[PDB]
Amino acid sequence: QAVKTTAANGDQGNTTWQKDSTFAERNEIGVGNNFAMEINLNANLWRN
Amino acid sequence: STYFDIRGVLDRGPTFKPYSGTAYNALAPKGAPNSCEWEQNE
Repeated sequence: QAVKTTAANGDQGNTTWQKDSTFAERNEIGVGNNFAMEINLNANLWRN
Repeated sequence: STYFDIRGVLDRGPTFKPYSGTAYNALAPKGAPNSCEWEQNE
């Protein structure tokens, strides 16, 4: 979910209202490297 | 021995493509989008 800087009197960067007033509430976002499945190719061909 | 010599300019045109396949994110999954965001109703 999303937010916005509060009145910012001091140390209020994470101190946040809900910005999702302009956004959705369950927006999809990924983390880190994407899923992967390694497979070697040439040796497999030669073996075949 | 004799033969003509000609030098000049040419423009191949905007419908030229010398290579097969494609040359921008070649290994990109054929359908995967990229980072984006889009509008929607309430």
